[PDB]
Amino acid sequence: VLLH
Amino acid sequence: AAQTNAPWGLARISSTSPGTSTYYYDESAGQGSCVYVIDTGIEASHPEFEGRAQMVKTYYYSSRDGNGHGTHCAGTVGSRTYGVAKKTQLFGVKVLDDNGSGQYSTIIAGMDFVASDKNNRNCPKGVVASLSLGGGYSSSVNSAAARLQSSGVMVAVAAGNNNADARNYSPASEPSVCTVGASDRYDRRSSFSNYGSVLDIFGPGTDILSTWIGGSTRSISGTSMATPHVAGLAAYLMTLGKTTAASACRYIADTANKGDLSNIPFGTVNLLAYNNYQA
Ligand SMILES: [Ca+2]
Repeated sequence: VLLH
Repeated sequence: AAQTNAPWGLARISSTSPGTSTYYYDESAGQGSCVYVIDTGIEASHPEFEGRAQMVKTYYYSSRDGNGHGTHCAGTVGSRTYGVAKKTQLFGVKVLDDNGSGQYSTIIAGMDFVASDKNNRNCPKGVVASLSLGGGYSSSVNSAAARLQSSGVMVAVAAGNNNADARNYSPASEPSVCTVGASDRYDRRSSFSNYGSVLDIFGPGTDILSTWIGGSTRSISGTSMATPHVAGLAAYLMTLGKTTAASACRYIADTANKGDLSNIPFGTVNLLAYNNYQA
């Protein structure tokens, strides 16, 4: 559940 | 062994002071260990992996890294030029889509997968898993990370990049794993790095050069970049026989550079990953  | 003109982060983890440019490390280089990078995938064909990288599972239509992030993290773990553990074996598990997003149920499945899959692999020196991802608190996600760790895998997870207490994020907030914050080349906590009592250690995370898709390289920043430094260091120490998967995080904290970081909030560890190499 990112884009980290 | 010594790599001259190395990326700053590699140099930092083998020095007691900032500003050096040489990465000093034992030639064993994590050979015989295995690291699972649970992310957007890995471009296994990148020349920098020397055939030591392999995709083992995807939860999407393809096993290809169409993002770059996973390839970047993998490169910091174990690519020839940009990696901490230059002879380790890398396994890619694609739980994030090409936009770098993923549902918690998929991320959990990915962790459970690794716990089982490692039993089918030849990793005599040990197994590590690098999770450069996270979102809001979830007891289910924490539990999955705790299971992976319990199964005998050294689990390293990013603290997160909200400049906030990591207690509110997962799997960062699971106490049993190794939660990694980020620092910059001047030994300051990275401006975006989460902090808090749950952090175990810091690693280099600002302006990190590594592999990228299309057989390229690029510099990006994040606790996502710090995590693979610690995962690679663990693989390296396990190969040397200095610690095991169950105790690697504690060992890394115990042998860290202490008190060198600035802008660390009271209550957060002031510890920076260090390999203690002596020629
Ligand atoms: Ca911990």
